[PDB]
Amino acid sequence: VRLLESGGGLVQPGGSLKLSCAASGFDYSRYWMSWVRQAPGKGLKWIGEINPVSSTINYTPSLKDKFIISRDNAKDTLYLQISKVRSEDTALYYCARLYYGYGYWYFDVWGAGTTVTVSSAKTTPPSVYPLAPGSAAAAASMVTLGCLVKGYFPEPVTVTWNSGSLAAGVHTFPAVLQAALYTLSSSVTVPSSSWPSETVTCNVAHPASSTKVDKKIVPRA
Amino acid sequence: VRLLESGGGLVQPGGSLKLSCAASGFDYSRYWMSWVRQAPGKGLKWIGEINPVSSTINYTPSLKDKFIISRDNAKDTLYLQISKVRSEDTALYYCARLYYGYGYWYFDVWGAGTTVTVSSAKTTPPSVYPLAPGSAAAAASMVTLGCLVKGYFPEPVTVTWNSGSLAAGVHTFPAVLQAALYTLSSSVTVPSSSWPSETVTCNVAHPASSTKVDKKIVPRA
Amino acid sequence: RRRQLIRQLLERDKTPLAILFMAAVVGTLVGLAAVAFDKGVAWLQNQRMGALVHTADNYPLLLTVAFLCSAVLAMFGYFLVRKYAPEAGGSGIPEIEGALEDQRPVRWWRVLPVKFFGGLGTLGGGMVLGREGPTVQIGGNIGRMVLDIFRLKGDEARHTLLATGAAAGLAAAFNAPLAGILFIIEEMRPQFRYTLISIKAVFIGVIMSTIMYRIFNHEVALIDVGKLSDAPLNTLWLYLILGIIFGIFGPIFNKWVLGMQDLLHRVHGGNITKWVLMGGAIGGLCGLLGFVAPATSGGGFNLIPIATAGNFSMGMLVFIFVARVITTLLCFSSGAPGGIFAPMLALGTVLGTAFGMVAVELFPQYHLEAGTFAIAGMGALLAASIRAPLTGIILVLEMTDNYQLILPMIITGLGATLLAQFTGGKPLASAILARTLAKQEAEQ
Amino acid sequence: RRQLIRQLLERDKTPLAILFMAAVVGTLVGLAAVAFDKGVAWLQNQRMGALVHTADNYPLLLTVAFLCSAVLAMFGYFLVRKYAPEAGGSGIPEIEGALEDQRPVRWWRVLPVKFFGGLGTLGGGMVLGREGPTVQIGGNIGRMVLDIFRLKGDEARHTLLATGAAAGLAAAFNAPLAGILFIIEEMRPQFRYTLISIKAVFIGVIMSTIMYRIFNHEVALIDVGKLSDAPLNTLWLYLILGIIFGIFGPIFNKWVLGMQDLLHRVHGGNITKWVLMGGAIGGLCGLLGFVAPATSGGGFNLIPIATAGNFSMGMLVFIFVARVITTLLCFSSGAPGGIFAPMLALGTVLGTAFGMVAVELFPQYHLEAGTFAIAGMGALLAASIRAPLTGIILVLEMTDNYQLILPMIITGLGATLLAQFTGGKPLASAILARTLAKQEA
Amino acid sequence: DIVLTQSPAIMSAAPGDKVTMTCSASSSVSYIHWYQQKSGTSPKRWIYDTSKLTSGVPVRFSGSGSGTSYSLTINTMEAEDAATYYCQQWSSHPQTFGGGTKLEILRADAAPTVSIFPPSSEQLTSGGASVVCFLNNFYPKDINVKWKIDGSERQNGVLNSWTDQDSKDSTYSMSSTLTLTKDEYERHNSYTCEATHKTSTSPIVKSFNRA
Amino acid sequence: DIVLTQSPAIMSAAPGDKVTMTCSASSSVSYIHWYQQKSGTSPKRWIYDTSKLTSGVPVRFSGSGSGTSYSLTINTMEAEDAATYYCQQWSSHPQTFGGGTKLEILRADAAPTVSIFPPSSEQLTSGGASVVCFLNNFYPKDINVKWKIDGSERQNGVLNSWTDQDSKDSTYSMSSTLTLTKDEYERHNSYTCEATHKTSTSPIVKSFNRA
Ligand SMILES: [Br-]
Ligand SMILES: [Br-]
Repeated sequence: VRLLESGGGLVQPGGSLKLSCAASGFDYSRYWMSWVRQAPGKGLKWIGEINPVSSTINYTPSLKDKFIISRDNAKDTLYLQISKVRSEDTALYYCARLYYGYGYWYFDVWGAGTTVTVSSAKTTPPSVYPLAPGSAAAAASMVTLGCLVKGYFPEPVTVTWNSGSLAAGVHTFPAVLQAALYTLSSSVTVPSSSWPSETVTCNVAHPASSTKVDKKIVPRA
Repeated sequence: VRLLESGGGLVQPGGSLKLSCAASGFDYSRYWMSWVRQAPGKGLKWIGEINPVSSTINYTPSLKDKFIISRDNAKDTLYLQISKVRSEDTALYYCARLYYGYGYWYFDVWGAGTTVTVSSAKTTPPSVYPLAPGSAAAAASMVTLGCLVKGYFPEPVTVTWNSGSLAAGVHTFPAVLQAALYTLSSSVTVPSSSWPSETVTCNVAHPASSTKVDKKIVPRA
Repeated sequence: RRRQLIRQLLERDKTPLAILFMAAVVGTLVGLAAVAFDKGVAWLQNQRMGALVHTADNYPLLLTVAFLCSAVLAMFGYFLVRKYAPEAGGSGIPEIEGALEDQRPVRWWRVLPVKFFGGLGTLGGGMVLGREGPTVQIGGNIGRMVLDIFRLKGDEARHTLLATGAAAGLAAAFNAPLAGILFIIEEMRPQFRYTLISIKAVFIGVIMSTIMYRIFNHEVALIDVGKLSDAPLNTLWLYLILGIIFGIFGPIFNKWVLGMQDLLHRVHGGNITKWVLMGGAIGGLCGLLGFVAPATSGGGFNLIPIATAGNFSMGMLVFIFVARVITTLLCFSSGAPGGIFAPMLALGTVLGTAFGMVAVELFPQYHLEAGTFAIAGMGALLAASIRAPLTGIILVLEMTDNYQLILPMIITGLGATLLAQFTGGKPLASAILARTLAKQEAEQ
Repeated sequence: RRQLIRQLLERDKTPLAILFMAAVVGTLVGLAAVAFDKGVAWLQNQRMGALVHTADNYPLLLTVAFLCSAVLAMFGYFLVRKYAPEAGGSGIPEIEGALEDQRPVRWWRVLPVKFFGGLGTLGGGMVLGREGPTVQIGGNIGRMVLDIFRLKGDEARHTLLATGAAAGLAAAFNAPLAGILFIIEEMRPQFRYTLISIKAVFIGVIMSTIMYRIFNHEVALIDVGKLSDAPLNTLWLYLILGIIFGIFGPIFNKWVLGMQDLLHRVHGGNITKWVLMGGAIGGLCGLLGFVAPATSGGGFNLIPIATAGNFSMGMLVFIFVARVITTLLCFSSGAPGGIFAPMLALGTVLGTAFGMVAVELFPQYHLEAGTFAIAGMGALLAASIRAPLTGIILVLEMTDNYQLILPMIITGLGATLLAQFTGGKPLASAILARTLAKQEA
Repeated sequence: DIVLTQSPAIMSAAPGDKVTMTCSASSSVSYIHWYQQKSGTSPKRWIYDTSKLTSGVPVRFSGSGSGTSYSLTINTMEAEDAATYYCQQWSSHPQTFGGGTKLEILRADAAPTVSIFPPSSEQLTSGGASVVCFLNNFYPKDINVKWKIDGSERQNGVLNSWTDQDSKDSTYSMSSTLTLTKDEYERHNSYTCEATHKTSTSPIVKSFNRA
Repeated sequence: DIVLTQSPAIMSAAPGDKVTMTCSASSSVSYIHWYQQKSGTSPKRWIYDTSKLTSGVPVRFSGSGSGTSYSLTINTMEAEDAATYYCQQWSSHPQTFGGGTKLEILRADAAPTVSIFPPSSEQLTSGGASVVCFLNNFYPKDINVKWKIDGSERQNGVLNSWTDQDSKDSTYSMSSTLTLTKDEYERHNSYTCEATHKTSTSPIVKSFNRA
């Protein structure tokens, strides 16, 4: 059983968006479907629920048309509309299949999630900068490299070293927002014999702005 | 309930094409599905059936893998693979939902059909020409207009007037085959007050080449 | 007595080949009859809604022919009863119960033509009565007829062929084979003494009639509700409460049907003319309502699929219930040919839905479908008035085909029967026999 | 006449004490049936765990399977032979007699002997159902509450005995209606009027079912899914299948009776030769519960596989013949455990076989063997123990294919009819007739 | 496999007539079905199990027969019944169909409406020149079209095409298409279309002149 | 609505340990459920109805409680037990989740492997200057970073970012980035990066000189 939810991303405050959830692996009928959102670094909160015949739709103690949950059993998909979107609605949105044991219901199977960002800020590509050890660095056992991905919006960026082949000793720190732009840094610690005698490339993708960059780390002269 | 079979058209002698019938409006399980064909001008020959769980597939007296009837309950779809296609396989192919009364089974709901033309010819989109009355028209009560559809292969084409809002008083003449190309015309009859004061358009569709031509009948200059 | 048991145990389940074969021809005939009756009633209802087209422009004249068609057919029904067969009145289940107890005559030469054509009229006018009444009784007489025609002798044959007829009768009235057998071995049978009824023979009868019914009623169920939701364990207690509610109501509905028999008996005083006229009056009112608010009239099989689906409003449900109670009492208690069995299923559906709705809004954490409560309460009124739960529960289970609701249905059914007892209520079919049987003594 | 008018107005008036004492029986029967079902599964699990730790060396694990099942069988046969000989075999015939006041209900003995004894035979993986245990244990529990609360009367003694055995069958199949219908078709004193209150039986059946569901909800004993429908021009096939069940029904009755006799010679009544032979049969079952698991065990696991038509024609014949053997051995030997369940599995296998034949002979009926499987499933029950009505409703409650009712009824009836016309007798009554006629001789 | 043969291959009757068509079988059959296929549509389950009517089939239709002979009967036929009626058995595997009975309608006369059409300017910018001439809504279907270029008769390159009988009015229609080259078409002036039909002794003529 | 409050907000325990996390309710609840959310993946159903294990959950996991105070329990904690556990009720509508309990693998202390980096020559070609300082692989997560420009302390334009516990050693990393304007960066020379950790009383200094 898989729940694949789409429709997330960047919206302007006061706008609206239609989150979708396509299902595969089970009879989508017979099953109650539900939406649960998780605010960044916060708890899980129940949005609403809908029964198989759509004859019952219940939402959390919230505003009149703030949430509009519907479903189409013919496409096996669950929808959610958020109206007049504010900074509160910035969250990770899971659709879930509902079931029960004795009859006190539980959230049976969850989906991957979609991240809704509610901000006036403009979609902006990142700048990729290589961080090579200084012209005074004492080359030990391990040599730490890295690259700075600064001034992008919105999340996410994906950083991979040597097209993912260099998978150990990697540290992609969480991005930090400032003046409506994100900034993160990634660190790859390789052996001292591994660099600079071998090419360590940092790869950054920011799909929001169609940005794909491979910045090479060369030693400082 | 509606069965909408497709995937047919032009195939080279000895080749192989896969017909798909997409079902909707009824639980596609529980139901045995069948294929029946009708060669031009002639009658009905049963091809084969398949039960819901795919555990029984019976064919008409054929050969090896001449026909391969399969189904995918997940997509609500029936399939028919024809191999080493000869000129007898040139026909209209119906997917039929099977059911019974006292127990002796019948063909319950029939699909629209897809046409398979076995030939070495080339797929050619039609030329659509507006047939408006000569500048010396004695425009009486009703005015007869038409559009000429020539130089297409294979069959068929679907002529409708003004997306079909104009149904009454239309004649579409059966195609005539000359120099390995088909030619047909369609004649609509409207009130003289309805034209040229209002738009009269013929909509010719040739699914094989995926062409649709919307010709607007203009009075002669 | 141990040695006799050993003799008996070795001779168990051995029904004479004559009885078995005769039970076969009983079922066959009951089936054909119940098919003919069902087709005849559907034709008269069709002619009646055929005239409301010829007079669809004149609304007063429309309401007139809606009354006058049902009246004339009720009158004809009430008459054939009063003039030719007083026994063929009401349901007829209590009459055939008396026949199995050897206290009533099974005058088939009289009842067969009366109950058939009489019921045809009352049901055909769309009065609030079922087929059970006619078909079970007619069934019992068909079994008696072929006992007399073939001159079959002995306690086994007379009891068995009388029971198999009744069974085939109910089984054709609901397309519910098991219910017919379960009706016999819980309700029809003599309840206080041993009886020589061959259950195996009852079966054959029930089978043939079910087969006969299925020859002419293929591909249309009487009640199609489709697979409802499941019932979680923490929900069960709510069906027990539904039981208790039906449990206090079961005996109260019996007092009304018994009292209304007495209250309407004054209006005609047992006179043929005043009865037939009161009879047409009630009938006509049903044909009128069988247009202006059809939920209040007719058998009751049509609103069951609707009410379960939750397509009625809480306002409308309450209206349906009250108006159906009034129309059920006016038709059955009046002594028209026809069963109270089917309308009792329709009433329980309504009341069950109403509870279910109240249950849904009160308990969102249970994820209730008012329709599961509609089904649990469907045969619950049969389990509190008639006092035949194991008949009702299986009767429902065969028509609604929602086995996953087996516990809620039992729990409601049993809840109905326990409170039906504890509030001093009496099995409606026995209570009617014990009044007709007592009236057979009191006038001596 | 006036007697009847007095009776009718007093119809369905069960004394509240009986009703309340009914509720207490089902509860106790349910929970015990739950615990019995947990223990047998527990012991089966251990046997699979021992096979894992000696997974290498083929003749080594074939021995530990034998010895695990032999030891546990021996424990059962012993507990029965040493403390309660009446608790051997099914127990259904024993309780039937108890309702006829022709047998005693020694609960202080039977309860622990049948519980722990069955645990042995069932847990070892012998061809025996849970009914035997649960039905008997059920009645005995209903007797316990009679004695403990000193309830007086024929009614109270018959009723609390009946509800117990009903609730017993209920929690043995998750089938409430089947339990109730079992009491009023087979269990009740068959030839005279009895004071068994149906209302009280119900209440008891409810409780044990609720008790079973509180532990075993969300998993059914047999899942088959929704099968196809059965057109009218097909019904005659179900009559023929019933006729085949009609002739085999009594022939299987003979063997179970005769094999009870032939296995009595091997021990001659000796507690030691009995235990050692019973351990040899039990051992054979655990050994076969590895080399061909569909020939051994309860048989509930193969039904779904049979109904789906997953077995071939040969594989079905084998499974049938082998299961004819293994069923007799375990039941006829007087091991604690029902023949009820193994007869279901025999019915499915034979049914599927007939359906497979049917499918190819008539491609125009668009058959699915699995439908004949379900119609044949309780057909043996209709032809051997001769309770068709209980049999039909038992299948209906476990398979849930109500659209197959006519096929189910026609086959079931066609069994009980030809079982009557070929001399056959209700197997559970014949065993009672044996036990009573051996008593007064 | 059972060979079903349908008695009349093509039959013609006027509305009000009682119409019986027959489906005869090589071996013995039971509960045979019937299908209506109107011109240009998919078959529709008409009668099934010998004599049952599918939901929507008017009660003017009825079916009967047993063993080898079976018949679909229309009691008082109507013009809208103009179809081809296939029978089908499945009492013996594999199922098999009939040849068909093409029911045709007999109505009163109806004179053809002739409409002449000059080669469109788009077709002339392509080297072709197809002069079209529609004859619409005539009965009976017997018609004779005649092409005269500058009074002189033409018979080369002409293509004719008739429709089936109409489902509601019961009239046929025809299209005549004189195809020429661009140069061949332009080197004349008078184009006429002569339609001779039962309804008229003197042929209905429609013509255009390029100038 | 009912408010669930999970006792340990963040907790650490070594592999092979009796782990006990509470979930106290505001009002009265029954048959709560527990969900395991690992870093970067969907929440999964773990324990349901106070104690029942989901198909897949190891038997080291257990649950118990009643009325107002429940608990998830792990007998012999493992490495693959590191995650955030969410209790959730639905005995009273609307359903509510707990704040979450983050279970982390406790380990032996480790000193931060400090690396300092000069602003890239590509970034300077844009008027910006970010001085990056990686503090990699330490335990516990508690650390203090301090920047010194020309020996003098700086607190403005610093951005600190910790990773979640690593899945190969269960240590924490941290990055400190000092953002300056090209002009501000070029009027200074010494840039030091002081990491203050529990491992050493004297802080690990890492610096570079522009000259
Ligand atoms: Br009555
Ligand atoms: Br036994």
